[PDB]
Amino acid sequence: SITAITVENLEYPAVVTSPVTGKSYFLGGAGERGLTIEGNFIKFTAIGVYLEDIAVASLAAKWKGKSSEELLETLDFYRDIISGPFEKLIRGSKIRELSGPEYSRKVMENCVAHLKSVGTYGDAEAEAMQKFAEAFKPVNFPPGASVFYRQSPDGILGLSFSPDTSIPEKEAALIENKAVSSAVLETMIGEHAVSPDLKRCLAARLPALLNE
Ligand SMILES: O=C1C[C@@H](c2ccc(O)cc2)Oc2cc(O)cc(O)c21
Repeated sequence: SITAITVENLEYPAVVTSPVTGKSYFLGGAGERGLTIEGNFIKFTAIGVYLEDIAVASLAAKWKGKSSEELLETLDFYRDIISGPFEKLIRGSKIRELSGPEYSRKVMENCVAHLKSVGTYGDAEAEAMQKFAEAFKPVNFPPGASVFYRQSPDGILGLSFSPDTSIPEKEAALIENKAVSSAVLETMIGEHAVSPDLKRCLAARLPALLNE
Protein backbone atom coordinates (compact mmCIF):
# COMPACT_ATOMS: atom_id res chain seq x y z
CA SER A 1 0.00 0.00 0.00
CA ILE A 2 2.96 2.27 -0.80
CA THR A 3 1.31 4.92 -2.99
CA ALA A 4 2.61 7.52 -5.41
CA ILE A 5 2.68 11.21 -4.52
CA THR A 6 1.99 14.18 -6.76
CA VAL A 7 3.39 17.60 -5.93
CA GLU A 8 2.23 20.53 -8.06
CA ASN A 9 1.43 18.17 -10.94
CA LEU A 10 4.90 16.62 -10.60
CA GLU A 11 4.32 12.93 -9.92
CA TYR A 12 6.56 10.70 -7.84
CA PRO A 13 5.99 7.00 -8.65
CA ALA A 14 5.63 4.70 -5.64
CA VAL A 15 8.67 2.77 -6.88
CA VAL A 16 11.61 3.38 -9.21
CA THR A 17 14.69 1.51 -10.42
CA SER A 18 18.11 3.11 -10.86
CA PRO A 19 19.58 2.81 -14.37
CA VAL A 20 22.90 3.45 -12.62
CA THR A 21 22.91 0.77 -9.91
CA GLY A 22 19.98 -1.45 -10.84
CA LYS A 23 18.73 -1.10 -7.27
CA SER A 24 15.02 -0.54 -6.68
CA TYR A 25 13.57 2.04 -4.29
CA PHE A 26 10.21 2.91 -2.77
CA LEU A 27 8.89 6.44 -2.29
CA GLY A 28 9.58 7.44 1.31
CA GLY A 29 8.00 10.84 0.88
CA ALA A 30 7.60 13.89 -1.34
CA GLY A 31 7.12 17.58 -0.66
CA GLU A 32 8.15 21.02 -1.81
CA ARG A 33 10.93 23.51 -1.27
CA GLY A 34 11.18 27.15 -2.16
CA LEU A 35 11.71 30.52 -0.55
CA THR A 36 9.74 32.52 1.98
CA ILE A 37 9.56 35.99 0.47
CA GLU A 38 7.81 38.69 2.50
CA GLY A 39 6.14 36.04 4.63
CA ASN A 40 4.93 34.24 1.49
CA PHE A 41 6.03 30.73 0.59
CA ILE A 42 7.23 30.78 -3.00
CA LYS A 43 7.51 27.22 -4.30
CA PHE A 44 10.48 26.50 -6.55
CA THR A 45 10.72 22.72 -6.61
CA ALA A 46 9.23 19.41 -5.69
CA ILE A 47 11.30 16.90 -3.81
CA GLY A 48 10.93 13.19 -3.39
CA VAL A 49 13.03 10.84 -1.29
CA TYR A 50 13.35 7.21 -2.34
CA LEU A 51 14.78 4.53 -0.10
CA GLU A 52 16.32 1.32 -1.40
CA ASP A 53 13.94 -1.61 -0.94
CA ILE A 54 16.30 -3.15 1.61
CA ALA A 55 15.80 -0.12 3.88
CA VAL A 56 12.73 -1.86 5.30
CA ALA A 57 14.65 -4.82 6.74
CA SER A 58 17.34 -2.45 8.03
CA LEU A 59 14.89 -0.14 9.81
CA ALA A 60 12.56 -2.92 11.01
CA ALA A 61 14.50 -3.92 14.13
CA LYS A 62 14.49 -0.50 15.78
CA TRP A 63 11.33 1.06 14.31
CA LYS A 64 8.71 -1.72 13.68
CA GLY A 65 5.67 -1.36 15.91
CA LYS A 66 6.30 2.38 16.39
CA SER A 67 3.41 4.71 15.54
CA SER A 68 3.77 7.43 12.90
CA GLU A 69 3.34 10.00 15.66
CA GLU A 70 6.18 8.35 17.57
CA LEU A 71 8.53 8.06 14.59
CA LEU A 72 7.93 11.69 13.66
CA GLU A 73 9.11 12.94 17.06
CA THR A 74 12.16 10.64 17.13
CA LEU A 75 15.36 12.16 15.71
CA ASP A 76 17.09 8.77 15.89
CA PHE A 77 14.56 7.46 13.37
CA TYR A 78 15.55 10.07 10.80
CA ARG A 79 19.22 9.48 11.56
CA ASP A 80 18.80 5.82 10.62
CA ILE A 81 17.10 6.87 7.41
CA ILE A 82 19.79 9.43 6.57
CA SER A 83 22.78 7.25 7.39
CA GLY A 84 21.20 3.83 7.01
CA PRO A 85 23.07 1.02 5.18
CA PHE A 86 21.04 1.43 2.00
CA GLU A 87 20.95 3.73 -0.98
CA LYS A 88 18.71 6.78 -0.98
CA LEU A 89 17.59 8.42 -4.20
CA ILE A 90 16.43 12.05 -4.06
CA ARG A 91 14.65 13.59 -7.01
CA GLY A 92 14.13 17.31 -7.19
CA SER A 93 11.86 18.46 -10.00
CA LYS A 94 11.53 22.18 -10.62
CA ILE A 95 8.28 24.08 -10.33
CA ARG A 96 9.95 27.35 -11.24
CA GLU A 97 12.96 27.63 -13.56
CA LEU A 98 16.33 27.69 -11.84
CA SER A 99 19.81 27.58 -13.35
CA GLY A 100 22.27 25.05 -11.96
CA PRO A 101 24.23 27.79 -10.13
CA GLU A 102 21.02 29.32 -8.73
CA TYR A 103 19.65 26.03 -7.46
CA SER A 104 22.96 24.66 -6.17
CA ARG A 105 23.75 27.88 -4.31
CA LYS A 106 21.07 27.30 -1.66
CA VAL A 107 21.66 23.54 -1.45
CA MET A 108 25.39 24.02 -1.00
CA GLU A 109 24.80 26.75 1.60
CA ASN A 110 22.74 24.39 3.73
CA CYS A 111 25.16 21.53 3.20
CA VAL A 112 28.09 23.66 4.26
CA ALA A 113 26.26 24.94 7.34
CA HIS A 114 25.43 21.38 8.34
CA LEU A 115 28.98 20.16 7.78
CA LYS A 116 30.56 22.99 9.78
CA SER A 117 27.82 22.49 12.37
CA VAL A 118 28.83 18.88 13.02
CA GLY A 119 32.56 19.59 12.73
CA THR A 120 33.21 17.77 9.44
CA TYR A 121 34.07 20.49 6.96
CA GLY A 122 37.73 20.18 6.07
CA ASP A 123 39.61 20.70 2.83
CA ALA A 124 38.29 17.42 1.47
CA GLU A 125 34.69 18.48 2.09
CA ALA A 126 35.32 21.95 0.64
CA GLU A 127 36.82 20.42 -2.48
CA ALA A 128 33.86 18.04 -2.68
CA MET A 129 31.46 20.98 -2.45
CA GLN A 130 33.37 22.78 -5.22
CA LYS A 131 33.09 19.66 -7.36
CA PHE A 132 29.42 19.68 -6.42
CA ALA A 133 29.14 23.29 -7.64
CA GLU A 134 31.04 22.53 -10.83
CA ALA A 135 28.62 19.75 -11.77
CA PHE A 136 25.70 22.19 -11.68
CA LYS A 137 27.23 25.08 -13.63
CA PRO A 138 26.45 23.77 -17.14
CA VAL A 139 22.90 22.87 -16.18
CA ASN A 140 19.60 24.70 -16.28
CA PHE A 141 16.38 23.48 -14.71
CA PRO A 142 13.28 24.65 -16.56
CA PRO A 143 9.96 23.57 -15.00
CA GLY A 144 9.80 19.79 -14.83
CA ALA A 145 13.58 19.46 -15.20
CA SER A 146 15.15 17.35 -12.47
CA VAL A 147 18.18 16.67 -10.36
CA PHE A 148 18.81 13.23 -8.98
CA TYR A 149 20.92 12.70 -5.88
CA ARG A 150 21.97 9.09 -5.48
CA GLN A 151 23.23 8.73 -1.94
CA SER A 152 25.31 5.57 -1.81
CA PRO A 153 25.94 4.15 1.67
CA ASP A 154 29.54 3.69 0.53
CA GLY A 155 30.18 7.42 0.94
CA ILE A 156 29.52 8.62 -2.59
CA LEU A 157 26.96 11.06 -3.88
CA GLY A 158 25.99 10.56 -7.49
CA LEU A 159 24.65 13.58 -9.37
CA SER A 160 22.32 13.24 -12.36
CA PHE A 161 20.45 15.92 -14.31
CA SER A 162 17.40 15.42 -16.51
CA PRO A 163 15.50 17.74 -18.92
CA ASP A 164 12.34 16.32 -17.37
CA THR A 165 11.38 13.92 -14.58
CA SER A 166 12.85 10.76 -16.12
CA ILE A 167 16.00 9.32 -14.50
CA PRO A 168 19.02 9.77 -16.67
CA GLU A 169 20.86 6.62 -17.73
CA LYS A 170 24.24 8.04 -16.68
CA GLU A 171 25.36 10.28 -13.83
CA ALA A 172 27.00 13.64 -14.48
CA ALA A 173 29.36 13.40 -11.51
CA LEU A 174 30.38 11.44 -8.43
CA ILE A 175 31.17 13.29 -5.22
CA GLU A 176 33.32 10.87 -3.28
CA ASN A 177 33.20 12.15 0.29
CA LYS A 178 31.39 10.51 3.22
CA ALA A 179 30.32 13.64 5.10
CA VAL A 180 29.13 15.40 1.98
CA SER A 181 27.41 12.29 0.65
CA SER A 182 24.73 12.48 3.36
CA ALA A 183 24.69 16.29 3.72
CA VAL A 184 22.05 16.81 1.05
CA LEU A 185 19.53 14.43 2.60
CA GLU A 186 20.44 15.77 6.05
CA THR A 187 19.25 19.24 4.99
CA MET A 188 15.98 17.69 3.88
CA ILE A 189 14.98 15.47 6.82
CA GLY A 190 17.72 15.98 9.39
CA GLU A 191 17.21 17.57 12.81
CA HIS A 192 17.92 21.07 11.55
CA ALA A 193 15.68 20.78 8.54
CA VAL A 194 12.76 23.07 9.36
CA SER A 195 10.36 21.89 6.63
CA PRO A 196 8.52 18.87 8.03
CA ASP A 197 6.67 17.66 4.92
CA LEU A 198 9.23 14.98 4.04
CA LYS A 199 9.61 13.95 7.68
CA ARG A 200 5.85 13.63 8.02
CA CYS A 201 5.55 11.48 4.90
CA LEU A 202 8.27 9.14 6.17
CA ALA A 203 6.65 8.81 9.59
CA ALA A 204 3.26 8.18 7.99
CA ARG A 205 4.44 5.78 5.29
CA LEU A 206 7.08 3.62 6.97
CA PRO A 207 5.03 1.95 9.76
CA ALA A 208 2.98 -0.11 7.29
CA LEU A 209 6.11 -1.39 5.55
CA LEU A 210 8.01 -2.01 8.78
CA ASN A 211 5.10 -4.09 10.08
CA GLU A 212 5.20 -6.57 7.20
O1 LIG B 1 15.01 21.40 -3.18
C1 LIG B 1 15.58 22.35 -2.70
C2 LIG B 1 15.35 23.77 -3.17
C3 LIG B 1 16.61 24.61 -3.11
C4 LIG B 1 16.32 25.99 -3.66
C5 LIG B 1 15.18 26.66 -3.32
C6 LIG B 1 14.92 28.05 -3.89
C7 LIG B 1 15.81 28.64 -4.72
O2 LIG B 1 15.56 29.87 -5.21
C8 LIG B 1 17.08 27.89 -5.09
C9 LIG B 1 17.33 26.66 -4.60
O3 LIG B 1 17.16 24.71 -1.83
C10 LIG B 1 17.41 23.53 -1.18
C11 LIG B 1 18.33 23.45 -0.19
C12 LIG B 1 18.62 22.14 0.53
O4 LIG B 1 19.55 22.09 1.50
C13 LIG B 1 17.93 21.03 0.17
C14 LIG B 1 16.87 21.04 -0.93
O5 LIG B 1 16.20 19.91 -1.27
C15 LIG B 1 16.64 22.23 -1.56
